[PDB]
Amino acid sequence: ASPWKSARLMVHTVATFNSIKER
Amino acid sequence: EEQIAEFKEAFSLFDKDGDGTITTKELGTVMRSLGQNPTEAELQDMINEVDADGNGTIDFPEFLTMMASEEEIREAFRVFDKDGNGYISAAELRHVMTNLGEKTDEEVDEMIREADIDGDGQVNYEEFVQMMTA
Ligand SMILES: [Ca+2]
Ligand SMILES: [Ca+2]
Ligand SMILES: [Ca+2]
Ligand SMILES: [Ca+2]
Repeated sequence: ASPWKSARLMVHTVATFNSIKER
Repeated sequence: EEQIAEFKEAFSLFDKDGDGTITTKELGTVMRSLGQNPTEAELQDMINEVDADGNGTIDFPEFLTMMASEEEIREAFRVFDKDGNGYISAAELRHVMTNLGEKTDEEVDEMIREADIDGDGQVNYEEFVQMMTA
């Protein structure tokens, strides 16, 4: 369940992708 | 530890067709559903920065290696708060979660209550950060 862990995961992973892109 | 269980799930939210790998398209769509507009070039730079093999896709082991703030969230909030009034209603919460990857009002109203600190029935920014910063 937890639709929130899902949203959080997506958001946080997209942020890490943006990061590796900048590093 | 088996927190590889949370990354595996995160990986599955991206690996939509569940073929074991994340592609450029499959990455762009998730990033778009979250309010971003990356270019095709940015979609290959990011993959190649994680893609150690030389394929063009990211498999789970590679994803794990990579997996081991305000604006991204303030930007997510705005995707949720569709009418920009500072509050995520139950309707907006449905609309956005079904756009993020999901099909009830018991499921949506449970979500609200799980983060509704002040109890007004909707989700504001402060309450939003709580569920995003674990
Ligand atoms: Ca896939
Ligand atoms: Ca690869
Ligand atoms: Ca609203
Ligand atoms: Ca509230």
